[PDB]
Amino acid sequence: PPGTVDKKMVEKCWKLMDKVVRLCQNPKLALKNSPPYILDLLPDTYQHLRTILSRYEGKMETLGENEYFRVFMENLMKKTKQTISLFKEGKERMYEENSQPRRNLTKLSLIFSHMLAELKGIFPSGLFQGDTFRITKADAAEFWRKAFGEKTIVPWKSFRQALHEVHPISSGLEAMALKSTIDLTCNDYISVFEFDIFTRLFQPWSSLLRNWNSLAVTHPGYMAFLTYDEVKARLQKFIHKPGSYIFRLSCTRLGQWAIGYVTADGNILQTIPHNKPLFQALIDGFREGFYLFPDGRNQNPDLTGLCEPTHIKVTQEQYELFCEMGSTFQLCKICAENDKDVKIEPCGHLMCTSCLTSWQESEGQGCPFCRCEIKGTEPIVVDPFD
Ligand SMILES: [Ca+2]
Ligand SMILES: [Zn+2]
Ligand SMILES: [Zn+2]
Repeated sequence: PPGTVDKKMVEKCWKLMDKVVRLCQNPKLALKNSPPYILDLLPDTYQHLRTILSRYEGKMETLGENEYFRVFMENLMKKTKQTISLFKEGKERMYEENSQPRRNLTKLSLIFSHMLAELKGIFPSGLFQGDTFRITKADAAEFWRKAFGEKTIVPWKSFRQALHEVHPISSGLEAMALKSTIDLTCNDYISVFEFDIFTRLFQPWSSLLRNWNSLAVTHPGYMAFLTYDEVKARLQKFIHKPGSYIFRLSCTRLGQWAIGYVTADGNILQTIPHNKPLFQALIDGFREGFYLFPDGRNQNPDLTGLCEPTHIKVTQEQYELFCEMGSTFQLCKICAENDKDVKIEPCGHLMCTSCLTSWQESEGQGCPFCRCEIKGTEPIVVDPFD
C-alpha cells in the first residue's frame, strides 16, 4: 500500500462521499454553518477531483502512478467510511449536540477541511505541482530538499527520523504529540503542504521544536483550531478582566495565528500577527499590556529565552494531555478510529486492542507510545452506558 488509483476506485469514493452528505443533511442534526462545514467541503472536493480528472483525461496512467494521489485517495476512502460508520454506531446520539459521536464529526470535518486545502495546494487548477511546491520559510525548505528531495509526501516514520537529526526528539510521547499538530490529514504521512504550514506557525527554524513546546504544548493560551465565535464564548467569562487572551488556529486561513484579547471597555477583539513569530508578538504584546492572561490565568509564561541562542524540558504528563486536546477522550490516539479498551502497565497509557496488536506484531519495542516494557495489561470500558 498504497495501490494505484483506478477509475473504479474514484467512482467508489464518490458513492461514499455522497452517502455522508445525505446523512449530514438530516435536520435532526442541525449542523453549524461555521467552518469547517462538511456539507460544503465534500462537494468542493468532488468538484475539484473532476477538475483533476479533466486535465489527466488523455494521460490517466501517469496520474495513477503519482504517489501523493494514491495516498490521498486512500485516506479519502478511509476517512469517508469512518464517517459513515460513525453515523451507524452512534444511532440516536448524533442528534443530541455535544455528544461524543457528534464531537468526532467535528474532528472529521476539520480533517476533510485540511484535505481539500492540501489537494488545491498540490493540484492547483487540477495539475500536479507537488515537486515544485515552494516552502515559504527558507531554512525549512532546504531541510526538506536535503532529506526528501522532490518528494511530495513522506511516511511519518521517515519524517520523524529525518527531523530527529536537526531537531532532537527525546521520547515517543513527544513524537506522538508532534504528529498531532503537523499531521493535519491524519494519514500517517507528511506532505510539503503540511510541512510548510507547520514551519510557518512555529518559526524560526533554528528553534523549531523549542518554539512548539513553549507555544502549544505547555502554553495555556494555545487553543488549536477554533471558530471566532468559540473564541468569543470562552473569553466572555473574563470580559471583566482586561488582558485576558487566547490564541488559535484557523481552518480557513492555515499557516497563521489569530489572537483574541479582552479590552478595558469590555470588548473581545482579534488581531493577526503577520511577519513576526508568535512568541515575538506575545512578548511585545505583554510589554504593551494587551496580552496578559493566557486563558484568563494570572500565570503568563516567559518566552524571552527563545530569542537567545539557547533550554526547557516538558513532562511526559504534558505530552499525553496534549494528545487528548484535539479530540475526545474516548478515541484511541494512534488510529483515531476505534475507542480505548485496554490499559498498559506500568506506564498507564490507553489505546485500543488493534493498535497494540499491530505494534507487537510489527516487532515493536514495548508500549506504542513511550516504548517502555509491558509488564501487564488490563481492559477498560470507555462508553459505560451507551
Ligand atoms: Ca498527513
Ligand atoms: Zn487504536
Ligand atoms: Zn506507555
